[PDB]
Amino acid sequence: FRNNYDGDTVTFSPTGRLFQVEYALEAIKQGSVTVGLRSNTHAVLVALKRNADELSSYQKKIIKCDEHMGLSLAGLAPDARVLSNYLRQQCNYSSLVFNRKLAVERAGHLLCDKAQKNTQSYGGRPYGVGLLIIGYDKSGAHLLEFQPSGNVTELYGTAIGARSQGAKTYLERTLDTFIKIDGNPDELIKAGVEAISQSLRDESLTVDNLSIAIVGKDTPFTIYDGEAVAKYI
Amino acid sequence: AGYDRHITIFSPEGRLYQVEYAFKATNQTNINSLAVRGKDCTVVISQKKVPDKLLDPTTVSYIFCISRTIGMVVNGPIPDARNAALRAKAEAAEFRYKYGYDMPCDVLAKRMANLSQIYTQRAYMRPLGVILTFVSVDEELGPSIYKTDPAGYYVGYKATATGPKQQEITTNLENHFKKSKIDHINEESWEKVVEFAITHMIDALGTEFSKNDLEVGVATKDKFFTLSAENIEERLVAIAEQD
Amino acid sequence: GYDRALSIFSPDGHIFQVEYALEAVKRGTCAVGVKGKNCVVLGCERRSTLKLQDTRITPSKVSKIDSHVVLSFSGLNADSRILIEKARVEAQSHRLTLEDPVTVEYLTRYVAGVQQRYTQSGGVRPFGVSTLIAGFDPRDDEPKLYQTEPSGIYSSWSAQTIGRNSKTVREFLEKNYDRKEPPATVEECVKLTVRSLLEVVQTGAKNIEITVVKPDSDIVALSSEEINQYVTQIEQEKQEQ
Amino acid sequence: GSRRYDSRTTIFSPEGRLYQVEYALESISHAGTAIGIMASDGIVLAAERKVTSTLLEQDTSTEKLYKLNDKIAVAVAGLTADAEILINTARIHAQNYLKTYNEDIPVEILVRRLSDIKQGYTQHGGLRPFGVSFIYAGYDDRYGYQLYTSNPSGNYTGWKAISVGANTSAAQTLLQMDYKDDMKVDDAIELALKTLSKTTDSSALTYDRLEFATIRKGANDGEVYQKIFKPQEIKDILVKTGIT
Amino acid sequence: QFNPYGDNGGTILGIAGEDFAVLAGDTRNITDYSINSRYEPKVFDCGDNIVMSANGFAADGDALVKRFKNSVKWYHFDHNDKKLSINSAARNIQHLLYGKRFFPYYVHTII
Amino acid sequence: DRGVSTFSPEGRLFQVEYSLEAIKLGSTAIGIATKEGVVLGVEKRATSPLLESDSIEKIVEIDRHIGCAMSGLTADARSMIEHARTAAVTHNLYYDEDINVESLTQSVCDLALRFGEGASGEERLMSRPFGVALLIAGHDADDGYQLFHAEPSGTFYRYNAKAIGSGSEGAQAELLNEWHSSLTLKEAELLVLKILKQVMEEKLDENNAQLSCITKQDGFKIYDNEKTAELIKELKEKEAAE
Amino acid sequence: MDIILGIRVQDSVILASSKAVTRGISVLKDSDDKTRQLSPHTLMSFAGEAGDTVQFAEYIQANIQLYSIREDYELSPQAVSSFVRQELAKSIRSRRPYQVNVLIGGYDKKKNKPELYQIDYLGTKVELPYGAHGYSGFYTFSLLDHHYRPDMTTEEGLDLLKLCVQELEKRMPMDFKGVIVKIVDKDGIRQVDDFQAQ
Amino acid sequence: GTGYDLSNSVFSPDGRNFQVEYAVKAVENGTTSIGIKCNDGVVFAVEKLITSKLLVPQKNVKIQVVDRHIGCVYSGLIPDGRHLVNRGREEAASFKKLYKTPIPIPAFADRLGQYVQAHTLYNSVRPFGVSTIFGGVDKNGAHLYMLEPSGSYWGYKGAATGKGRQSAKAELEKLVDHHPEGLSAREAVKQAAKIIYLAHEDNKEKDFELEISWCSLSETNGLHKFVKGDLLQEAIDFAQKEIN
Amino acid sequence: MTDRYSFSLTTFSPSGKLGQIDYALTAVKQGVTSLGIKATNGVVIATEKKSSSPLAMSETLSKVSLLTPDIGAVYSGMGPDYRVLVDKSRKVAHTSYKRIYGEYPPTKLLVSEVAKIMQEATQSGGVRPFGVSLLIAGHDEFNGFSLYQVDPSGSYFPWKATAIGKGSVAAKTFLEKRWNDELELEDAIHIALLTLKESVEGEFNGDTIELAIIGDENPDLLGYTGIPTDKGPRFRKLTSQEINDRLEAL
Repeated sequence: FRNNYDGDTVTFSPTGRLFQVEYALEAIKQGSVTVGLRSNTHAVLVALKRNADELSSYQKKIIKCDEHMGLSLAGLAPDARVLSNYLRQQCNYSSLVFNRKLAVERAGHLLCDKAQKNTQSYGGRPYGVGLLIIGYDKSGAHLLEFQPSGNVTELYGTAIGARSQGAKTYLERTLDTFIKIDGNPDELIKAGVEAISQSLRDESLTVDNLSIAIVGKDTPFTIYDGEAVAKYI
Repeated sequence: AGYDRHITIFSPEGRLYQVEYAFKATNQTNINSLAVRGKDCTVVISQKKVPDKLLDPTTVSYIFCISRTIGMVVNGPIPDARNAALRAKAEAAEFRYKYGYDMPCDVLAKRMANLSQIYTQRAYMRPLGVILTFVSVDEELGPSIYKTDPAGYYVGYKATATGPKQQEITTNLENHFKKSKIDHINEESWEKVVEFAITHMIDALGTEFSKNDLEVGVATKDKFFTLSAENIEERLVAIAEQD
Repeated sequence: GYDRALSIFSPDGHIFQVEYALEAVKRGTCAVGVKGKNCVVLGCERRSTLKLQDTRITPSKVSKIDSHVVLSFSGLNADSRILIEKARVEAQSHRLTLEDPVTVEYLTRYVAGVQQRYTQSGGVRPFGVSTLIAGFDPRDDEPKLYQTEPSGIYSSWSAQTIGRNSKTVREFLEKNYDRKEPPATVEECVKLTVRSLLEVVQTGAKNIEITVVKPDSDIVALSSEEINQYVTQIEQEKQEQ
Repeated sequence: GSRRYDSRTTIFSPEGRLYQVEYALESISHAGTAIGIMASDGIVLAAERKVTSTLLEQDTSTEKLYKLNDKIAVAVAGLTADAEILINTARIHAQNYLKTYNEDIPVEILVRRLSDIKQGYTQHGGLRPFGVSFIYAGYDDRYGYQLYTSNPSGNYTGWKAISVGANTSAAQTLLQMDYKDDMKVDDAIELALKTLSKTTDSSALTYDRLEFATIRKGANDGEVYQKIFKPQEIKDILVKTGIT
Repeated sequence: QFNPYGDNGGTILGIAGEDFAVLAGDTRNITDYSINSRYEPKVFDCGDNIVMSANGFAADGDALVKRFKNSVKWYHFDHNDKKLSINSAARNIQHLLYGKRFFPYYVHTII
Repeated sequence: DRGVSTFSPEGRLFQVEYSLEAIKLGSTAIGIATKEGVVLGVEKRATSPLLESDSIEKIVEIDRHIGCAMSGLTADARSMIEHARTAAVTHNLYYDEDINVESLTQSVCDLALRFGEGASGEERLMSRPFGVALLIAGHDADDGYQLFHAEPSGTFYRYNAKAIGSGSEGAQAELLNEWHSSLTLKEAELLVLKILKQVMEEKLDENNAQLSCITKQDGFKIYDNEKTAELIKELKEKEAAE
Repeated sequence: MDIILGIRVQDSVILASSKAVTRGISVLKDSDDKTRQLSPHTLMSFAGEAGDTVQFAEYIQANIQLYSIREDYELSPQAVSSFVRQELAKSIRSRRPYQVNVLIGGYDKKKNKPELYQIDYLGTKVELPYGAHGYSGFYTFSLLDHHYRPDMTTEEGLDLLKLCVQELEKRMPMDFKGVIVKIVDKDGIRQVDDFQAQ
Repeated sequence: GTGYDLSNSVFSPDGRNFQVEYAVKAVENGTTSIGIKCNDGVVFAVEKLITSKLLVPQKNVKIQVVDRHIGCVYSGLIPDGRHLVNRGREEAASFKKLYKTPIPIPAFADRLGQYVQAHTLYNSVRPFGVSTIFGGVDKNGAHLYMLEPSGSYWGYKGAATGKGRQSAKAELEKLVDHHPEGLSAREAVKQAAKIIYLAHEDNKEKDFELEISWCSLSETNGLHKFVKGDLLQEAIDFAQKEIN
Repeated sequence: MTDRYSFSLTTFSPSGKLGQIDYALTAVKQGVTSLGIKATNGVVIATEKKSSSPLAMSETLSKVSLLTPDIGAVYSGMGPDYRVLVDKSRKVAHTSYKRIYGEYPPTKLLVSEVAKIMQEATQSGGVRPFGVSLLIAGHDEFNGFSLYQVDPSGSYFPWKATAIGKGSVAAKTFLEKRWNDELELEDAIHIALLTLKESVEGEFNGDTIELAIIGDENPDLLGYTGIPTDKGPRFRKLTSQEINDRLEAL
């Protein structure tokens, strides 16, 4: 079975599966955990940076795409770079040509369409990274989950990566609670850190290990690392 | 080695399996069709089968108008049939444009055949699992029937049939001509030729037809057109009053 | 249109095509090079699977890239021509733009890169060739000897050999070449070269060709006799014991 | 994709050999034998026509000896069609050289170019090599009479006498046995005919199964002359040498 | 024949103080003998504490300023939000300008 | 066969992984970053006594404030270094300033995954990943002294110390203990020299090993044999001392 | 223009070329060598458009040298000039032609005879006893058409040149700052360092 | 032998293209969606599985519009569906640009038709993992279509695909019989909401979200518009009621 | 998309064989027999019109084609491959010859052109060799009458007479017996008809046979008059009638 239908993306299995795409998804899981949640005024990204050695850094997992948009990565870093960069251009284009900030919903459509291309043509490989996009546009706060399959979904909150299932259940519970953390950033963040810890196990989120980013009504997407997050550990 | 059955390369016996299998596909729709030549027209009959009740019967057809003068009926899957039709139309329009006169039926056939011959030799293009029957009343050759296959082969007929029960229809027609001693239906009106066509279609298939079981196309001097449910019904009633 | 990746990694971390390229080098006739104190010598063996050739016009193993640099090799002959050509062209181009002939290291580095490039480009196999490039940098007298291989790696040697039985002859040189006192003469340098070849050529007066490169584009190849004279005197070194 | 049907014609065997070249050579080995013998006053090219019939038109035929230039000709062993492709491009190179330098192309220069083309199909492109081996017979004012040989690999060398195609090992031994540096065209012509006669996989060595050519510098002139023997001419020379 | 481009007048001025700097310029935009706007800003805040003006052919001046600002934006995206020093901005602009050496930006520019 | 850019069922790229196996067979390379500079040392590993040990260049200068060490198929590293050097100089031409160590590294890693046979994303014309890993060490006004590990996976990590090549897992553990946020340059030099001695098959001496560093003051410099030989001596002594 | 003279005597070819390099109103250099050695026995002098001049010369030099090494043989003067003509002939019909005129003088070691070729930027080649490019030709052809004999020795040739150079210094409007002379014979190419007063 | 199912353009011994058939599997495995043609327009509706409470309601839209009069809904690999619409969108713009008039539904159908069929001709591309239902109102009536991964498509009175295509088709067939005069835009909108509810039983495990859109010459002026607020609730209830 | 078959589909096997060429030949072996005989003043090529149905019109299917007014071809093997070959041949006769020299190409060269085309389908990326063998008969002022055979390998040879296809072996033997260098065109036409009869199972008449000749010029088939130098095409296809007449003298 599988072994004969997983040689490349252009092949369908007898059941209708694209194993290469599936294996790509498998790289997301092996990736460190990250979480995103939004109220009606803000949206927050709390990502757990992973380290190789105790002599190595905790590889950055949050990329800014424009003053009003950003995302967190879980999987192959290079692929997130490629994709984030593409998104940065789309945002830039929208501004320069139409003097209009790119709708988060539309950024999602662009990401889906770009990923889909690497799953129908010979030679290419799917993207091996998952993305969580947050942003404040002409219709409020937004949160998007991007899967290499090409599937992009808008949620109130969510998480991806290893043990990501913990945080996701916690938020599926805390829903009614954080969704109303309007006007208060520090609360939405804390609410996030309390979701990300729901997927810990190995250790505890240190200072040079925690990474948070936020955007909203009067907050240009910004990223906090280290001392900046100390007050959240 | 065993890949000589997947791509268009010769097998040790000198055969091209992919082309053979392409032929197999031409019977997938389980439809039969036949064409006969009138005195000054050409008629093509083809079974019309609409299984689903949710289908808009008026969109189910395997007969195409290639140009003001050329009609083509396909035997094989519809997607490939439509692919071949669009190309044939394009090809016919360009011919007129570049040469100043309407592309003759036999030429369009040769052209389409040549194109098919290419899918036979070049690896990356798969043959089309369809057989094309072109008809018209050529301004130089009169009533004409030309057919092509996935092999790239093509020839003109005095009359012909295609489909699963193709052989019974062919021998039926053969016999009728051995009898008549002429290579066509000695009829003035195409109405009677269409009737003759539908008639021998029944005798060979041993089946009765309703106005919604057939699909008819007629080619005359300067025009090829298809008949309506009612145009056919009228034809059916006519043959009814003879048997 | 053809870009199949022919040189790729295998589970153990090997590029088999490059590996097999080396096997083609092992098969090629032997070649050696030893540098003296004021010269460099290049010796190569001559096959004998078929003998009845026309030595005058049959392509020789040592080639001149420029007036001051030579290149010898072991492996597929056809493949070497391609490299010799490129080297020679780059040699002229370098003079044309820098207004100064290439240094042996430079010409070596260029040849090496061409090789390296063929190991990770689509639709092409590596060069089944290893080379020994030697000569004297412009206005310099310190001899230079370098070697390259299919992988694209390259380095300098006091003496080195490639080709069939290079294994054997390398040993000879390892325990016959004193970096402290290198063949202070063209003569004793050429002798050390033949001696090492005899280890493998098995009596081949006509199966051994030597070329001597001195500073300032002074290059010359020895004739059968001149070489045969070295063979003669050497066999006596043995018998006189 | 297509990678599934790709034979990878340009790869190395674990032993550092090129499969396709080796197999191409294997193909060449069943080709009619061709011989080239270079004397002091000229070069001789003799070839055995593989398969023939009573009905075959030998007058209008040519399948082994082709004229490239006025001073250079070749003997073919392998796929005639492949040979013609290379022959023609070879003929062009000669003309370019002429138009550029107003001098005829030196024999080796032409041979190298053709061999380089061959070597190409050996290292890139994913196409099969040419199933051809050539014996080049030419003359130039720098090396005079020259004899060369090239094969699928793209390798080429020069000889005094050489053979290609079928039974080369046998033919080579026989040649290596009776060749003498001071030879003469007429001598070589005979040596050539004898060699073929002793290696043929046929009953007798008749004229209808041969192609003969010589490149001499006709004393009464001072220039080079290429002569491609006609059926009748071959039949004669065949009897004379004592093979009737 | 079509002339790509035009001149919109105005002027811009820039003076550097010991710990400050100024870039001024009228707000009048013209074409031939007509006034297009009595208020069309021509000096801009581009970020990283840099103000720039491209006076001459408006269309060219705008395209340039716009191109530069976008240049600053990507400088951040590509060097961990490093601040673009005035001297670096200058060099970056030289490249922007010389890029159209054979179809120039009809503008005199100060930062 | 199977796509050069295929995914294993475990979510990994075969070619990149197999690539790493090759790097393991490479010569050891170690980097230590201190507040006084970064030190880079490598195992020459000559394959024969006839090979002139100093023609082995496994430590190269990207720019005056950036240098790097390689391990694995070193021939593959030439185009990488070239790209790196150009990127550094180019940045300087466009901006009249030094390229940030991280940016330079990011640029090199951008070449990493540009391989395949028709990967729909641009024009990645490279038949296979690089069979070498790099340690990029430098200094810039924004983040001072830095040490980076650039792999064929396209990903790069920042380390305080890092070892790559044959004796890596071993040497890595060593660095773990020995490294502290207040090491001096001299301490780091000896340290690298010591760790090389343990993992190296051959007896370390100023000829089969080479040191180098990069300091804000004099930039990237490669220690000439004499300078290193003495540090070797100084190490044997401090060791014998207990 | 600049002065480019060539004269073929009995066993050699002599090339005289002006030494001045003027741009605008200033004579920038007075020791210019408007020549390149294509091979041990082939020399080429050139004149024309400011940049094209040397670029072309050096380009041709590189090709001949590459041929020499590839074939380990020196192309005959005839062959080299045929190569150069074809180049210029291709140039003339290209986007921006090389505006360079040349004189190719070489000693054919195979025929043991000197040869002089004149080729202009259009790719017009011709072999002559003596030749010149530019306005110089207007004074020197009739001068040589008078004082020239095929059997002249290299020495008689140099006196013949001196006679030309004197005529040019007398009547030509420009100060070409004298010439540099070079001899091409069976023993290579050598430069007469004493013509400033021979 | 076998293996006829590993390359996309290959014909199996019985004349099929297994890769296309495997694509269908991916389609059947997806959400259910339908299309109902009425007396002056068409209605589209699709099931939207509520994987979690985190899915912002009403946000993740699926139905898409092409130009201003075409509505498209599909079952299967969503990304592939978008891809097909992007094409259709260009396909439409191109048509309008040259002919001025907005593209006729049939004409549009073949555009998608031909394009999809195209992805079954080469082994360098994968077939589409979606079945699409689309339609609209044009110069002469309303038209409903369904396109298969094979590129095959026909005109329908009612159409459905996905997990509960059978439940749907069953229902649809009833409607066709019990309304030989023609359904109405208003009617179809509710009827659709019901059929989605019924057909949701073959997935009754997860909760879903309804989505409808329509194009009626009278109710929307021939333009494609989504059913929102009141009219949506009214239809949601009409179903919720008959589901019991 | 894009032909990603940039490699050869015909390669050398360890034995030295080129499989696809061999198989292509096998395909030719199955084809209906066809032959050609050269007389002293003409050439004749003929084959059997194996109608694939009594309903098909055999005329709308010529196996004998005119390439130039003095050159005609016939084949054995896969008809479609032949058809496109004739097209390419007819065109190359112009592009590569008439448009350059103002005169139609001599038989050997045009044959040489066709052979080239076929050779390429033996080495070019992503294609199979042609499954046909051709017999080309023509006449040119400096070479007189000639007959050639072109194979899938791209090889071609001149013949006095020969046959290809189904019963080629048998037919070749029958020709060796009746051929001589003094045959007149009618003698060959006769001999041709005889040899062909052995290879035909059923009806043997002017409607089941296709035969054409390369003989004298037909000023009657020129289409115009007024130019002395233009005398008419040497290639003429025999009519069903003209055949039968010779069949009664069989």
